Amino acid sequence: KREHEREVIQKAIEENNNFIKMAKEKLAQKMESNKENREAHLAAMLERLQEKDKHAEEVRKNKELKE
Amino acid sequence: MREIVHIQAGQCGNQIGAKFWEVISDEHGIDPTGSYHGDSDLQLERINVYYNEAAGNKYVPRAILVDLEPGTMDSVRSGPFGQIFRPDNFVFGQSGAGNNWAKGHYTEGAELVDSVLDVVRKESESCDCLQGFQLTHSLGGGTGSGMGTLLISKIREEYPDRIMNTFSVVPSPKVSDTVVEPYNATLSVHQLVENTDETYCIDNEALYDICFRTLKLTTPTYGDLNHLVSATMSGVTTCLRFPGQLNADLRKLAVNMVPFPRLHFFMPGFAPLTSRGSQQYRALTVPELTQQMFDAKNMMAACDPRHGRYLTVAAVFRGRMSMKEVDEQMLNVQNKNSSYFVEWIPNNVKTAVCDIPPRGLKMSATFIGNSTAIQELFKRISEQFTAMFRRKAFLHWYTGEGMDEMEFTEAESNMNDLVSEYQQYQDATA
Ligand SMILES: CC[C@@H](C)[C@@H](NC(=O)[C@@H]1CCCCN1C)C(=O)N(C)[C@H](C[C@@H](OC(C)=O)c1nc(C(=O)N[C@@H](Cc2ccccc2)C[C@@H](C)C(=O)O)cs1)C(C)C
Ligand SMILES: Nc1nc2c(ncn2[C@@H]2O[C@H](COP(=O)(O)OP(=O)(O)O)[C@@H](O)[C@H]2O)c(=O)[nH]1
Ligand SMILES: [Mg+2]
Repeated sequence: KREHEREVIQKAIEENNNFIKMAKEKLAQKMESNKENREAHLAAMLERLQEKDKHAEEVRKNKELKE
Repeated sequence: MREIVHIQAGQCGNQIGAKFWEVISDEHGIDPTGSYHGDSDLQLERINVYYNEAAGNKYVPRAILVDLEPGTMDSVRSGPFGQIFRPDNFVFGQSGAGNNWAKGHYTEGAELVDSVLDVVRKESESCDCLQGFQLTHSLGGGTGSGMGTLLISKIREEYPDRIMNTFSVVPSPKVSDTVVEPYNATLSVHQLVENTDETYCIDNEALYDICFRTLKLTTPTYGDLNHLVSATMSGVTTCLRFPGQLNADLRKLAVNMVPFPRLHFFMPGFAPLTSRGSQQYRALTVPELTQQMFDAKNMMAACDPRHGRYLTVAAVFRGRMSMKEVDEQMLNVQNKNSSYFVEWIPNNVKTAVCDIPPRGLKMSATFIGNSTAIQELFKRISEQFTAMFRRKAFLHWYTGEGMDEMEFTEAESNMNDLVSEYQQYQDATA
């Protein structure tokens, strides 16, 4: 009985520790995955816009290439 | 003489315990300071059973007060008798067990129990011939229930050859609406069946019906309930506290009352039933005491005695009266009802008379019965338990403290087996 009493409080502690650990883990994966998604979505928006600059030099070059 | 150590645990345990100390202190002419002021020496002969003798001619109850919360103990410290208890004998924690047996038995109760055990040890060591232990507590809360049964288990380990005795208050939905009380009670009963020698079942349902139906109290309080409890406790410990022949110590009591080790749960009874203050002008006759104390309406456990059989019965009459008449009236009760008494334990009713009546009465009688009808109380707890357990309702409060369901299935099984053992003996013939 006394060894069992010890296991029980041990199990309590363990399950509580494990609840915290899992929550920390799930929180951190969600944060970094949200950070990546948001970076990508902004990288792509800016490069689309960069491609507008390439195309606008290309339209002006083509103009001055007319004699 | 042979010393008894008293432990009271939790709100209920400490309320009924305090109340016991008040009552027997007055029966022995010991006043709140520890000073004797009575006029008989019957009062002092066996005082050492319950009181240590301090220098200055003072009596200190041999009593340990335990709870996981401070509440009821500030309250007892400042009761009428509060100043009587030894102060390092109050053992208390801070957070309370929230009506959770797992907390009482395994997690918070775990923390405090070594401090209790040290006080118990200290009280033991200074005893010439320790008879054993008695505990007051309820089964439906968390401290009295889960911690109190943890204590019993630890005391049994250090003192395997002393008698362990409890006064166990059984929960009822007439008194309490806390939903998990059948869980705490079933877990507790499981412990009690293994680790006690005698258990007096005080059933909250019985006390409430007595108060309502008979004492005509439309709104009973706990104080009303506890008044019936303390009369009873005084009654059942008479033989231990006064000179006499029958059941004069815990072990003699257990050998007269317990034919099989598991069936050690008793129905106490009492006459006359009274409410606090309100007045007792007419003494009962020996025939009235006798009919009343065996009345189902006088039992502190809500069982119907005609539904079972008495294995053994101890009866105690108090106040000055005719022993001859006690004797005819007792014989008359058994002869007129012989079929409620198992033929295979001959002469299973024992009777004591003590000359000193209880405060405010010229005479009373106390009954202690080991009846198979006590199965009814266990059946009621079991039905409440199973309705919840079959859906695992409210279990998360228990597993959140580390318990496993298995522990619940075992308690339930042990209790179902208890009930069927009583049934086996109700039907056994000779
Ligand atoms: C708000 C309603 C509760 C008061 C009440 N009702 C119920 O609990 C519900 C209500 C609806 C569903 C089914 N029933 C069970 C109740 O009467 N209860 C809990 C009492 C107990 C309760 O009653 C009253 C009227 O106060 C309490 N009694 C005391 C009490 O005795 N306190 C004494 C001190 C004391 C003693 C022991 C424990 C705590 C406090 C103080 C004095 C005046 C006395 O001795 O009578 C405190 S709470 C009985 C069923 C036993
Ligand atoms: N008869 C009686 N029953 C009580 C008293 N106090 C609490 N109870 C009952 O005991 C159960 C709760 O136990 P309690 O002792 O308060 O909890 P603990 O402090 O965790 O042991 C419920 O059934 C209550 O109705 C009391 O003073 N007298
Ligand atoms: Mg409490």
